[PDB]
Amino acid sequence: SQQTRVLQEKLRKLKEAMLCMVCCEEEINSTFCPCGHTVCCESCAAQLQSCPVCRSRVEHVQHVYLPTHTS
Amino acid sequence: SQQTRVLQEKLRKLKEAMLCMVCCEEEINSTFCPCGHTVCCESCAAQLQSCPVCRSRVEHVQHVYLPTH
Ligand SMILES: [Zn+2]
Ligand SMILES: [Zn+2]
Ligand SMILES: [Zn+2]
Ligand SMILES: [Zn+2]
Repeated sequence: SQQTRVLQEKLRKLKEAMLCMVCCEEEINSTFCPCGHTVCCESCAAQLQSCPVCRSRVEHVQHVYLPTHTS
Repeated sequence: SQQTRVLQEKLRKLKEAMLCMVCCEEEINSTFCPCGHTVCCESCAAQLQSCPVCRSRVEHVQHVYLPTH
């Protein structure tokens, strides 16, 4: 039904919000510290000097284990 | 259809996986450091001296800003 299409779209959008903002291919699993923005996979987060969201200096990257992880 | 019920269940399970594993009421927004388990809201994470997943000592809690919030 049309209701099925609406639910498919909500699911797709939620799952797309879980992917890296830089490569769009791998799941987000890394946090820039101390700002806390958690928007990148480990590879893309590794060479950034400043946060791509708020421009704060990245002192270090903290790996995150999220219950939503499926890759 | 039956597919509408199947999609409703998938959406419910994904939304539940984004909720605090302790209180089941608020969104996950906190990481236990240094282990990295990110399974609690800020109120439950403030009250735990040990990680509820791996039992490692919590040295500090890091707030996380997730695009899904
Ligand atoms: Zn990436
Ligand atoms: Zn930031
Ligand atoms: Zn909680
Ligand atoms: Zn842990």
